[PDB]
Amino acid sequence: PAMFIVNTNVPRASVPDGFLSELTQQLAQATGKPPQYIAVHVVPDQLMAFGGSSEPCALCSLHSIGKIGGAQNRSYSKLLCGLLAERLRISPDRVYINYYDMNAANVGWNNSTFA
Amino acid sequence: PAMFIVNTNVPRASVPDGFLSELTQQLAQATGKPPQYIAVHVVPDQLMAFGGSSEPCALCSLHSIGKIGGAQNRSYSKLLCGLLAERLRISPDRVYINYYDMNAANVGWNNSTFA
Amino acid sequence: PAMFIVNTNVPRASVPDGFLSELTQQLAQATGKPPQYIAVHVVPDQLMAFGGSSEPCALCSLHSIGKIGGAQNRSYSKLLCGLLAERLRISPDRVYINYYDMNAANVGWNNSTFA
Repeated sequence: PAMFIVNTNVPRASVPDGFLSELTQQLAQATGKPPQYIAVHVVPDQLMAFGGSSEPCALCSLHSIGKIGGAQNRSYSKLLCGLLAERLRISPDRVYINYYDMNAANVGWNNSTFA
Repeated sequence: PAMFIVNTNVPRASVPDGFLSELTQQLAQATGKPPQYIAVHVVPDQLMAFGGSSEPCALCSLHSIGKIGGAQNRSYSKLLCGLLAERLRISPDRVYINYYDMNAANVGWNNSTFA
Repeated sequence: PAMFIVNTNVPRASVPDGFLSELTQQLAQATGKPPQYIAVHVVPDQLMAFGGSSEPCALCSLHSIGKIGGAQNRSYSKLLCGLLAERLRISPDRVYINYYDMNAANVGWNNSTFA
């Protein structure tokens, strides 16, 4: 299981059709998890500043049970920044992505947890 | 102290009156913390996908100073999924809840922290 | 690098001009990090309750690579609560701020991570 959130000041109208599906597919592929387990959340029109500037930016999070590590996080960032640059026109240097390796016992789903 | 956030694609109009109060009471009861210390945040109308589908779903978080564990998280999930299913018509298998056991020194409140 | 989020039920119109810039500067100063590395996100008009009440409140997070600790978090809360009280008219005792000391390998930026 893995969840990805994108918080951005880019307007809703600038989020292309298929964006959530593309994120789901690329992340399923990158983490090696079936897409059924990937959840995505996009939050446009946000009041944000990066480095004191209000030009396009994004603050993201990827919580995943496993598949988190030095090298994996580097490829995730390359993939994720490429997508935000191409799709939302956000410069890679105006993006932060926080990675969290979740313990299965700390992720609830379907009336229980993954423990 | 504990805080609970629900991010959902369910429309605002579908959130019943008293929903936040019910969450506050059930969580105070479940964690065994006075309700004065429970904070709740509900965020409807979100652009989300779960397993690649945009049917009703929810991504939630419960940050709590203590009261986090294998068995406790399982009961929290049963309680929380039951509420989302009954109140927001969200299927329990389309819900993720991330649990965080916060250190008191890492939770600020009233100009200081709980350390 | 550090990121700060404020989630509040205070209306958008009550957020003064320059609020995001002030937060950026105060946080750069407080953490001793150049402002270029500080990201800020303010989310008004939220459906929230604190202690069961819907009076003005805020649930915040400060994720920082380092500069997180018992004493530092205490000054951060004093600074942050002072700002929310003065700027948004939020009582310090109706504010929670969760502090996260992020590992550099778990923060992506500009196609890679800070590792």
